[PDB]
Amino acid sequence: SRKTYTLTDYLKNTYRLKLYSLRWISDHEYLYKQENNILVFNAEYGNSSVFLENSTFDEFGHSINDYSISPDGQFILLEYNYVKQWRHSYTASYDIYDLNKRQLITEERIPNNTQWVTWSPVGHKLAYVWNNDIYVKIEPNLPSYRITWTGKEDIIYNGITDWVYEEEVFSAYSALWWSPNGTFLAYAQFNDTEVPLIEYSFYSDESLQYPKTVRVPYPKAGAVNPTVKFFVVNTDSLSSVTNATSIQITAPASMLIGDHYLCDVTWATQERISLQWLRRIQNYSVMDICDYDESSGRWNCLVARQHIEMSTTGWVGRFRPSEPHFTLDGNSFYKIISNEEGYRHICYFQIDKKDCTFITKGTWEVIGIEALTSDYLYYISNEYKGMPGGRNLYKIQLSDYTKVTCLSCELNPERCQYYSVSFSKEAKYYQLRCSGPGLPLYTLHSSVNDKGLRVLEDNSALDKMLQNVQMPSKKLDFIILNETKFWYQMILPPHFDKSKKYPLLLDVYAGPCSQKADTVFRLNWATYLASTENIIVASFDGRGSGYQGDKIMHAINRRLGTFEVEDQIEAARQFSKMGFVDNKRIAIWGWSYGGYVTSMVLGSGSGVFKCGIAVAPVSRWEYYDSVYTERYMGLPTPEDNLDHYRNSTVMSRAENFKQVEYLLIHGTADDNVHFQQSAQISKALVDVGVDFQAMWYTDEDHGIASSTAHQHIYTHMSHFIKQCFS
Amino acid sequence: SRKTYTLTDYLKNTYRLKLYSLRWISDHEYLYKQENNILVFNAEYGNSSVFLENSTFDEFGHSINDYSISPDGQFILLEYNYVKQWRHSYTASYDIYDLNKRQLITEERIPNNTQWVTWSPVGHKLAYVWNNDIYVKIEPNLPSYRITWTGKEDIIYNGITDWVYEEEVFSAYSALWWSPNGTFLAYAQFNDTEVPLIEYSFYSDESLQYPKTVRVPYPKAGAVNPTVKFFVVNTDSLSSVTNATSIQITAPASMLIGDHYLCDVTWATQERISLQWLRRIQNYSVMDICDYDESSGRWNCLVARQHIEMSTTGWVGRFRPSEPHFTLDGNSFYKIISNEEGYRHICYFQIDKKDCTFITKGTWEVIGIEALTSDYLYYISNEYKGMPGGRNLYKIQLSDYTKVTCLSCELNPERCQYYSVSFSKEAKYYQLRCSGPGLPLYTLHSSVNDKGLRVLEDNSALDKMLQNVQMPSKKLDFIILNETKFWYQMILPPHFDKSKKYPLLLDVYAGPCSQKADTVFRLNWATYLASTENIIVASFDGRGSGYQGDKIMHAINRRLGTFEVEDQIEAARQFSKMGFVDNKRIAIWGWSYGGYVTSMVLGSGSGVFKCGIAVAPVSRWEYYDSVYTERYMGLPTPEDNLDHYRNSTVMSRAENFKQVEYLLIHGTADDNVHFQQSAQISKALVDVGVDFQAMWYTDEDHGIASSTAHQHIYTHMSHFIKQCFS
Ligand SMILES: CS(=O)(=O)c1cccc(-c2cc(N3C[C@H](c4cc(F)c(F)cc4F)[C@@H](N)C3)ncn2)c1
Repeated sequence: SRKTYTLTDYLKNTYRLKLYSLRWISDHEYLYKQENNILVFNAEYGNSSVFLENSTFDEFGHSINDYSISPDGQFILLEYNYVKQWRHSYTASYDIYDLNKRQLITEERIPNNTQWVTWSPVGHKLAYVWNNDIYVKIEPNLPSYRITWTGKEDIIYNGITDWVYEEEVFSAYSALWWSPNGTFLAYAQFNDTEVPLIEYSFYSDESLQYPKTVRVPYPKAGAVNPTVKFFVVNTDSLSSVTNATSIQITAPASMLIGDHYLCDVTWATQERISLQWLRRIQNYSVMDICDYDESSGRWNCLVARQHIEMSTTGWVGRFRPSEPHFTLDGNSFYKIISNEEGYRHICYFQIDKKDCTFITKGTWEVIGIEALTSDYLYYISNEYKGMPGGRNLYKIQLSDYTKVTCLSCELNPERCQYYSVSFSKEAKYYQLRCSGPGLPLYTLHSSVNDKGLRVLEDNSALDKMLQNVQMPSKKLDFIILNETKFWYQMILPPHFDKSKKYPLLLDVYAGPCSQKADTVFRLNWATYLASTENIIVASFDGRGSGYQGDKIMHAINRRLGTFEVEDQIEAARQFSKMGFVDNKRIAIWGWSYGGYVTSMVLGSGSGVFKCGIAVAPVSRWEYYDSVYTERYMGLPTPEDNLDHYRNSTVMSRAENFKQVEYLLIHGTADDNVHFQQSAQISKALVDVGVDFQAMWYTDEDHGIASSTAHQHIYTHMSHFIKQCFS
Repeated sequence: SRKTYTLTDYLKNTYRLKLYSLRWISDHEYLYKQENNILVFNAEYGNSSVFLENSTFDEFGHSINDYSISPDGQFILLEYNYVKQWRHSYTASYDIYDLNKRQLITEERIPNNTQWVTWSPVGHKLAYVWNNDIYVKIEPNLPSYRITWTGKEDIIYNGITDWVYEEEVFSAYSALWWSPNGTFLAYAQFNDTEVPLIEYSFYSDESLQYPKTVRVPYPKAGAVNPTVKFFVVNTDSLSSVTNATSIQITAPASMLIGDHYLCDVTWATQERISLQWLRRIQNYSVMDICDYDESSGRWNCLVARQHIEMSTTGWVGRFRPSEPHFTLDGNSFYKIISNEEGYRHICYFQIDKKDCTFITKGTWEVIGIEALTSDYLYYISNEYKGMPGGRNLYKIQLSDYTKVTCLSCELNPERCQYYSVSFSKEAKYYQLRCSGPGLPLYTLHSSVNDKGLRVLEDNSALDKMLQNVQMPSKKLDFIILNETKFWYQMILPPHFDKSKKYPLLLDVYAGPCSQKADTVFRLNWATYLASTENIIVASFDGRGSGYQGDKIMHAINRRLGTFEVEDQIEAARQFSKMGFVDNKRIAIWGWSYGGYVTSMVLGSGSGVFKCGIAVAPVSRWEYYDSVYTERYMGLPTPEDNLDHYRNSTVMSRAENFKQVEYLLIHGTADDNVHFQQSAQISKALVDVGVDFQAMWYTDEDHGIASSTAHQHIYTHMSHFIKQCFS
């Protein structure tokens, strides 16, 4: 029969997945951008209109990579001159377009090299960060109001996060939060003054005669962390002659006693904001609820209104404490916390009451709270069919927790077992996004009766195309390690024959709270390996995995590099015993945390694996950042966990690599997992006389995602795997 | 028959070459160190005595890596705490041992971290450099005299060379020169104030949490060069309260007009010193002869006594203008210069006469002047048998240039065709060092009649050992490219059969004035490749090669990366046509300049080569240092030679690498050929979609010579070559 899914198909993206990215602008309408122009859709009937023609900016004179329409509908923020920084951060130039007078605003424009910009929640106010300082614009064409003056490159950050906060706690560059109606603008300030710098070379274009040395404040495990402060400013009480006044919100006392972090800020009402703080020993977190004092101007956070969230088995939250969802009056809220049984479920709080009431329970977990009406609470969980790798939308009646309704489970159980959702402003309508096991399916629904309004995108075009190619299949199942079940998935070659013995590749990540076994549909390298090369690509979620309760997730607490790598070995051991696996050809590969695990496995001396590839792996935890490492490892001091820090390195296992074929890959400009980590691995291997393969990627970071580097690394890795298996 | 010469033999040095390193202390005696103690030998009779027992320093409390006996015989300088810097530079601790009172001097000792130390030519005076300043010690136990105060790390160097002067012009760290009887101490001062810095990471031991950034003043092609000044101080006119007075010798005017270098300093007499200066455009050099003015204290360099040495076909000298050899009265001198025919021969000068008289001539070259008596001039050349890859000692009668006698040619023409020599103080005796084609042979001779006194070392032990192993053979011959003959050598596998077709590896260097085809005996990687793997390892000396006249050497003037790489291709092309070469398996490899050539060849699109290895290659000349690059390339400016600078890069040929298997290797701590050079090569290959192999060596420099890295790189390269050939 026809052709298979080739490497070129993957690298050249011959089989494209269609999406349906919409942006709700009201409770009844959403904007649906296209290649050319933006349309506005009526959710109820489905009729649309052109919001603005593609031609509108034919002669803008700049390539626009992104737009942003004020909640007003009145203005359009045009982003261009994009220059990526870290995972989320970047700088760009901005122009505002008046949709009213259809004129491009040319006076008092936003400066170039702006670090961040955001419209207020309602009007058309603007808040942006430039040169590490915050600026507010009440009107697009009016002069800016400077809010901060302490901004200082690599030292003081106002309104934006520093390297570690961007990557580890906020997953964003932005560090500013508008109040609901736009009156107040809250923000955090980070001080990196004494944070050590990581320095590495950047070669740039061939014409650069001397390499440049990049240096960024980066706190490695146990090093000096950046400090943080929080402020709130009334954007309605600013002159044009008076330097704005930011009111600081400090403490709590339980946090100030030592190193700590700001891990969450969520507005409750127009005059109430909630803040969550975490101790450097991410065992203990505290939430403060603060109110604006009218005839005083300051903010007060009544103790008694603060809630403590701690863990005795591990750290707090999956990656960081969950965000609260306040009721209309801000007098109560719902937030996901760990059960007394170790499972994450929704707990209901009264802002001034210590104990909360769990509204959901069971041996499954709530992934997230998606919407909250006065009537219901909508959330996504993996309860359905008891499979932790599945996701479905559910709604629970606030009047009776007994009444929970699954809104996605039965829509199409064969094709859809993994959903994400997007609600309109007042949750009157919602879009469901099915991403597997079948082809992605996007639909619209109305909340009143949960009626399906219509299909938005069903990827029928991709479907027709794929029936002419021998596609691999996916098996999602579990095995049983002493009492507990652990899930795994296998990308099976077309025409799988359980009678035959196939070579197997263990695709691994295995970081804390990770999940590599799910019902998501994917077209990746594994697809090619199975379809064209007839290689089985498996993934296993062992100890340390997430979404299955803390007994499993917290198993590797203070013990990274132990049970999670061991279970990976044990899984392969069980796979090679299912009958369709050639135990003479079992390989393993991983990126990031998976690179670390891959390396630890290859250096375990288990003998189970013939070869393996590690891409940008961590080699010893003292080299990785403080916020992430310490969360699971504690401090690298003899009084705390130094011994295990020293026992879990890859280099200490160098000798065992004599029994395997290892390929080490790393980008030279990796600001996240520093090239240093692989430099130390290679050195320990050389010092022990172990031969291996290596490949550096000049000027590529942790993603090694530039077009050319991407195709090149996957091509290099394909040759390596085939050589090992053929 | 028995075994072959294996990789392990090479890496573990199972077959050791014996040497006979002696150190003349007089015109009749020499010191011959041993593993344990130092002996003193009488050259005439051969009888010896113990100069000092090994036990002498049993409880010194430090490992002594080197000794240095004052020309006095009175003191012994003990060097320990050695810490290597660049190719020649390093720091160490020193202790002086009084051989008279057999006591270790403990007062006013030389400081630790001393950069350089040297005894005066006769007495026991000491001159050392510490913290970039010069210090003189008239007596080992007496306080030091500070000579300079401008010393400043990475900025001002007194008595020592900066990075580029150490590597490119003086081939030494030392930048100070004692006068004949020790009265005067001359020295150079280097200013790196505005020299750009090369910065790169050094990872150090696993325990280093943050990598360190190394920065060294390094002028890349066309950048700002360091400036130099010269001084002479009378070490007999120093108090202990008065700051010493250094008399500066400036100019010449023809040099001061622009950028220039100090390329040689040679004392003529007790009160006369010669200096050679070179313009940044190393086309023109000027020699100054300066005399000490008694009743004035300063030094005067009479114009009329200065000699200009320039070249119209290329640069001056092989690497730098040759050194002069003055007659007893310092009124005349002999120095090697290029012929009117382009061949380097000895020219005789009268210090105050413009034109010199050539005392030797012919289509061969004088390699170096080894000794000068009032009677004869001893020199080494490649005249014998007309083979430029051979070396022999000759003596020419100063009274009649017609009388030239070869002193080594016939000693043992079968085993010895490559000699080096070592004369006693007054050239009364000399040791000959035969290094090929047979096993190294060391002998002693007396100059009066050139009588052979006795054999010092004949490597008979190694000889007995090697007759039990299938050793490869070496073929030295030449081919003819349009009128001119170009030499090559081939390491042939044991039992070579011209009827069989062997795979061939082109071992290449090819830099300007290089020679890879000679009669030297070697036990290296090539030995293993031929003996055990039956691979022919050839080397070719094409355009640009040295020791054959300027028509050949200067052929690549201002044109690096052209004829020298082309001829390498042409050679392989002719080798694959000799009948015993499998043209389907021809590879090429090189280090340093040879890495550059290897890369240029592999990217030439010739198709002649299947695979190739480049170790620490230069990729584009603007990345290499000024002194070396500019000597052959001129300046990288549109007014000079920028176009060719841009036309001779490796990356510009990236596309052509699709036809070959390439292995790129480079040490991350390469202070000479910066990792940057390979980083840019890999990047251009990735951008073009070319797959290749790579290997970085963490913390290794240009030599990748640490024990573990050395074994590892040659092991990695052996696998690569075998895979390409098998
Ligand atoms: C006889 S002498 O007159 O004492 C005298 C003096 C002063 C220098 C010399 C000399 C210098 C030399 N080199 C080669 C070298 C080099 C070239 C490359 F292309 C590289 F990629 C890396 C390199 F290290 C460069 N760094 C200097 N090779 C031989 N002889 C010889």
